[PDB]
Amino acid sequence: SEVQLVESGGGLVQPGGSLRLSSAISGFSISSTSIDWVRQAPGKGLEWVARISPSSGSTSYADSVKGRFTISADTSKNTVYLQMNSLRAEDTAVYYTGRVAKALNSRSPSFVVNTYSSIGFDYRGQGTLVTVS
Amino acid sequence: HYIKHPLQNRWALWFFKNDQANLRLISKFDTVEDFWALYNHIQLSSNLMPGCDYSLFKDGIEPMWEDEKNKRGGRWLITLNKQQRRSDLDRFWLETLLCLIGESFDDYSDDVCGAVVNVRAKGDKIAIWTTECENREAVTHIGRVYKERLGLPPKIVIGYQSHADTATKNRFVV
Repeated sequence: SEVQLVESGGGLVQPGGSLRLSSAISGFSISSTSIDWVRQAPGKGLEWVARISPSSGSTSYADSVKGRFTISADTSKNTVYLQMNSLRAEDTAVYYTGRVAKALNSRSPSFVVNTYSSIGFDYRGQGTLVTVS
Repeated sequence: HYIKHPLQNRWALWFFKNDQANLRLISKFDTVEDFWALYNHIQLSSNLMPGCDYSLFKDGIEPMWEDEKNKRGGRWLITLNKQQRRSDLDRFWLETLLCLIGESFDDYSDDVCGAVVNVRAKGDKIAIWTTECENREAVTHIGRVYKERLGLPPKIVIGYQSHADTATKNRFVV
């Protein structure tokens, strides 16, 4: 339908602080596919954060965020969340939700994002900013 | 409301059948979304009728030798046997499409004119066309980058042919 991915919850935090990001998705059900959080650090490439397949509730995290970040979903509201704790300079970036293109969903999200970057996503939002200082 | 992600260049997807009137524009696109929209609604290369070509070329470049941005150019050729039609053809073509629209050749992306997939009875071919076949630096870099992205062993050797040589032997190998 009229597809939409709207990220929010981003802002300014002190080192060690915590935030919850939201993404309200329209035009396709989040249980039809896997949704990816990805971030862009200042003047550096697109970095995969976490994946969620709400159909099964299966998830996976980048080694950089394991233990600190949690991906979740409210299937009734068609919204995905990212709970972030113990934030630091490493985590300062704009955060996007994106759907990896059909033809590429056989390959891992770490590969799709490192190799194809922005062009791996058939849909991706304009993102929300997270600054740590 | 939804904001599309623009590509660095406007691209045109062509279809060719053997005997200007033989060559047809499928669609043009200049965003990541409009590309995937096209790719998901056109037949795979593996399912095309023998003696037919798909080609992706930058906007304003005809996918023909005699085009002025192709005249002094050449191509990196990938040669596929009959068995590889099912396993590698469709995969190697999408990797070529993504390479081009992704501007994946650093300083030498402006040398890339487009890419061609040939669907033939004897054996299928994929080629990236560049603009100057005497530019050792630009051609050699585009070759190494391409060969890696396809995931071919170092022992597998690919050649670069001038279009002037083909219109009758490689200028480079990598």
